[PDB]
Amino acid sequence: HYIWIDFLVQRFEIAKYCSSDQVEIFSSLLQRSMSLNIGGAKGSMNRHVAAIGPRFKLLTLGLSLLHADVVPNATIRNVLREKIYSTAFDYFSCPPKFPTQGEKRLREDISIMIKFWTAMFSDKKYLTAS
Amino acid sequence: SRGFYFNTVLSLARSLAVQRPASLEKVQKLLCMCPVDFHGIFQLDERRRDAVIALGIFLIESDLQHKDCVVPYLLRLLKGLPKVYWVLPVAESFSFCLVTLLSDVAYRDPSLRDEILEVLLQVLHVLLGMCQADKEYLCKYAIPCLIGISRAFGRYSNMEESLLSKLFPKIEPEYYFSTISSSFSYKEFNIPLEMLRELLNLVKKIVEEAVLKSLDAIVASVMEANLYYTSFSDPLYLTMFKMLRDTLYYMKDLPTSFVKEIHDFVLEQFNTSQGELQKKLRCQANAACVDLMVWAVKDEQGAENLCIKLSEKLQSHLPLLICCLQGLGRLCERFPVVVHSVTPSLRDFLVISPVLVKLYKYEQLRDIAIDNICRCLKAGLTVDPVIVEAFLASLSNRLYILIPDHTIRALGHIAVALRDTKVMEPILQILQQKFCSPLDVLIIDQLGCLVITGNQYIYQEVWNLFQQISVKAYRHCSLAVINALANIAANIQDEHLVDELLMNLLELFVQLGLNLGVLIPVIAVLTRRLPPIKEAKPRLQKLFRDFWLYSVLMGFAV
Amino acid sequence: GPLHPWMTLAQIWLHAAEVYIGIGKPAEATACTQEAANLFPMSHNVLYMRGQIAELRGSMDEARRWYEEALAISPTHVKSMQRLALILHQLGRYSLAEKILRDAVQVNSTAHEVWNGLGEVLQAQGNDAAATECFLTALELEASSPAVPFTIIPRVL
Repeated sequence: HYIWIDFLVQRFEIAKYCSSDQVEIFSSLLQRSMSLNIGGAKGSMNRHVAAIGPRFKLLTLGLSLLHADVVPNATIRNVLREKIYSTAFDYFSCPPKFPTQGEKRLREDISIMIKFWTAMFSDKKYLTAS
Repeated sequence: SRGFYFNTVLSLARSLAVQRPASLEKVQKLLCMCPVDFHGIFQLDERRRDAVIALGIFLIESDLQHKDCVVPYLLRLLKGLPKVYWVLPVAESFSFCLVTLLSDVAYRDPSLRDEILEVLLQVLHVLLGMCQADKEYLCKYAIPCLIGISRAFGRYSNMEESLLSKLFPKIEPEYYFSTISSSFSYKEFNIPLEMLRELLNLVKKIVEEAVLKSLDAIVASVMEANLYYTSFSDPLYLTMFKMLRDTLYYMKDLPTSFVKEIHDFVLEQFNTSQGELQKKLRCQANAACVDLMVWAVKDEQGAENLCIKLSEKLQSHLPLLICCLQGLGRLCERFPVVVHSVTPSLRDFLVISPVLVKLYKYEQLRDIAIDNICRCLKAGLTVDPVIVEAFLASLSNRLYILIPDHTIRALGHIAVALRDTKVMEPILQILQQKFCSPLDVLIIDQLGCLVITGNQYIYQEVWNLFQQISVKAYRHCSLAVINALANIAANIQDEHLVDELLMNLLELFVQLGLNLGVLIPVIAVLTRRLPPIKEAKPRLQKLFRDFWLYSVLMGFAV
Repeated sequence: GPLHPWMTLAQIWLHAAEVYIGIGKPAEATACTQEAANLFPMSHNVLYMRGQIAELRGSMDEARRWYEEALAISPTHVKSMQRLALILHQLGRYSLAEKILRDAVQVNSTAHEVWNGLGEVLQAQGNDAAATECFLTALELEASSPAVPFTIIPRVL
């Protein structure tokens, strides 16, 4: 699952300008993987530490799609952002623990986390959702 | 707004017919959806009617595949009709539809003609026994079914698609289900003569008046016992006469005995019925009889007698006189001898019509009369090459002596009718010498239609006349001439004339530069009919350059 | 207190609007649905009826927006997807309509309108035998169709 997201990101970057129908396919794919059920044992996503890479990579891809200014209406963006925040809050509902992987496969996770933090910080784009 | 069930059944029938060959299991399924016979008694509902109509439309498109199975069931259905129990009415419409489908199938395959006509004869015998012989059911359903089946006796169409297919499209049809006795309008089926004789027997029996009185009496008994129809005399009379005209309208190659007995029938009916209303819908029946009787004439003296009898009535009901004009035109076309005799009869009415005067205080009869006049004159010039010269001399004399409007319309129509044919030159001379008052408005309108004829000299003459008129600027004709030019530009089919018109218009526009904003719409209309230009004579380039120079000088592009 | 009376009133108003829309009086239906939307403004039924009245008006652009908006809330709805597929078929595209029909037949397999639309969209593809069998299935399904779904009756011990 760590490479399929990279392929999807490359294809989305390629098809952002030319086509206008693949964006709908990407939106439909991104909508059916997430759910707003932050709670005990229902989130459709694993909450182990060793699976934080693809999760935040997909979240960053969704944020990049939202920032692309492609969806015309002002109603899909609200639902997508609400789902993004709801699935982001889910990871912090478990007792903290420590990573189990080796020295490698850890640096890129920190890089992804920092990049996602910056992308989250860059949302002062609000005030016109109506 | 047929609905869902009917629409989806029709769509399924359409989709299945295109698949050739069609599997038999689907045919069995649709037959199961169709009703079945139970002890010679039949009931019906909307769904079964829709299913059998879908079967009928499927049969035609399927190229008559597996007809040996569906056809016998259709025969059983049509022979079991009189005892059908039921839950404008619907029975007559259903009878119309089924008889139309039957006629289509009969036209498609000649091998079933004999059995089809014999079952027609048997059901006709059954209904004849029904009529002259229990009462509420008879009046409610038997008579409307007879009307429906008679309304679509044998009319067909030698076209690529079926007549019934036009009734139900794949999205006029509602017109037929709202009238009383409306209908539609090479093979000439090998129909036996005894069929014609027994059909004549049917017709002469059913036109009895005592049976009509008895029908009225039983209808009144039904009325007082307590429904769509009120009086069956006029509708049945008109329907039977109309179907009598339609069935024998086109059939040919008949010996003299049948023709003369039919002529005696129609003439005696004319004498009896017509000579009594000289104190409503009977006029249509009389007109149909008149249309049928002219077809049964094979002598010149009889044609002359008919012409005299019609002419004495003309110079004094509207459909009667319309059909009189139609029959006179047809007879003049058939016999070119009486062309000179009937010419004064048609001319006098037009040149002198109090009924039209009262109507004014409307034009269909006028144009029909003009077309019949043109047909008469073309028939006359077919045999005699001097009769048209005599007629034009007479018309010139009449012009010399609000009749000018009719005269100019007649002149325009005869000029249009004689486009192909040492005949156009006298008309050209007459129109040149007839110039000169608001009567000039339609003169150039008639002249515009003459441009389509496609003669270089005529085009030069008319263009020079228009140029002189424009340079002169009868100030009221300024809009008329530009309107005529706009009409002309959309009705030119000669490329040489098109380019010549373009060059002439450009030259006129550049000349007048030494009020000019009304000349561009015609340029746009003419130029939208041509592909983009790449290269041509440098004269065109210079004209375009001068045109754009004047356009930028006047700032029109701004 | 409880939201049940409010939903009963909303259902009454929506039924009245649906009755009105079947006769050709768009203004009255629009007024009724606007009054009904005052209580719950972002339900799916109100969006569906707004799309319906917009389509009946004669504009085929707002209806697509309303149908997509309704689909964005309840992905399991059927009538909205069927209407969107039908309105997209006549436009010319034959790709998204097939996927929508497949999803509709996957979620439910008891609607004859879905089969009719699938056969109609397949009629333009070439496989006429499959269209014929789909029409047969749609017709045989309609023979046992009630006025309202039987699931409305509660099932409680």
